Amino acid sequence: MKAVCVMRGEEGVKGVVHFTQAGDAVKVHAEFEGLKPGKHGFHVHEFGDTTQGCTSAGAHFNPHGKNHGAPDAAERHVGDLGNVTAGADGKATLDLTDKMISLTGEHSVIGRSLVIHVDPDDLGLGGHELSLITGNAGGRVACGIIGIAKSE
Amino acid sequence: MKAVCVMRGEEGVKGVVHFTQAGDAVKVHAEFEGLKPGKHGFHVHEFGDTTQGCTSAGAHFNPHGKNHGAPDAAERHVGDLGNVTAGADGKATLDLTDKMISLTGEHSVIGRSLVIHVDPDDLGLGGHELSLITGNAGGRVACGIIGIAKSE
Ligand SMILES: [Cu+2]
Ligand SMILES: [Cu+2]
Ligand SMILES: [Zn+2]
Ligand SMILES: [Zn+2]
Ligand SMILES: [Zn+2]
Ligand SMILES: [Zn+2]
Ligand SMILES: [Zn+2]
Repeated sequence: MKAVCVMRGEEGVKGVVHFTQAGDAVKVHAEFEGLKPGKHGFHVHEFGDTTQGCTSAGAHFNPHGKNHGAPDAAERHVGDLGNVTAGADGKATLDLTDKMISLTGEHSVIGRSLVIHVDPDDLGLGGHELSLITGNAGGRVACGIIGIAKSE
Repeated sequence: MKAVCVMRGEEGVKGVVHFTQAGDAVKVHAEFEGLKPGKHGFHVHEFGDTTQGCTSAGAHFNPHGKNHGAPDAAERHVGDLGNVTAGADGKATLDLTDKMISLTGEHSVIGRSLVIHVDPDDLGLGGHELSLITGNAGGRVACGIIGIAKSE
């Protein structure tokens, strides 16, 4: 099973993100250009709604109502995929394996949204009231809808 | 259960389409501007892939291997939602109930694409080589990925 998400928002920011269901895990391959050098929070938000740009994407996909956290943490949202690190040339690549999200079933992220943020995801540890909620990653630089892709 | 699809394409063409499911019946509500007057084929295509504009949307969503038909025909693709009619000023509106598509299960259209065509869907009767495949509706004026929406 395969998924793709093309991400857009602020001028110059471009992102493509491939997903591949591999048994009980999903492999994620994401690339970006046009980012500010440094770390950017990267999440699956709940809605595939772009009627209000990235704003209508809602909050972090959290079907279990748990606290925000790191991809590798005990407590986290299904949609918590950490930070994307933008290099000096404003470009980033991120590969990961996540057994939280799915391309099928109740954890499916099909038809939901990917959002990349202005600031870093403090991963629930920032000591800010937003930390266990959004990771305090600030505003939404680009977002996109997760659509079914050709499962070759 | 709700779903939304923001459609976009050639200069000027805008479109928003809301889905609401109750039981086996999906209400499809569409508002378009910027179209050429007359009928435009209107289908759910298989992929929510926008890596190559609307081209990567693939062909019509057809999980049961049927020929193309009108929405109310004996035989049709799941994704066959017929024609949208654009007025003399380019505006169009559609409100149709369909019991083939779904926002869930094997017929789920979540994360697939909505496409609108430059020419009319001949409903599989136009007697042309592409009639029973695509309804001979020609190129693609606009599309969007169908995303999960606030169900309220
Ligand atoms: Cu986020
Ligand atoms: Cu079509
Ligand atoms: Zn790549
Ligand atoms: Zn979170
Ligand atoms: Zn669960
Ligand atoms: Zn068809
Ligand atoms: Zn069926």
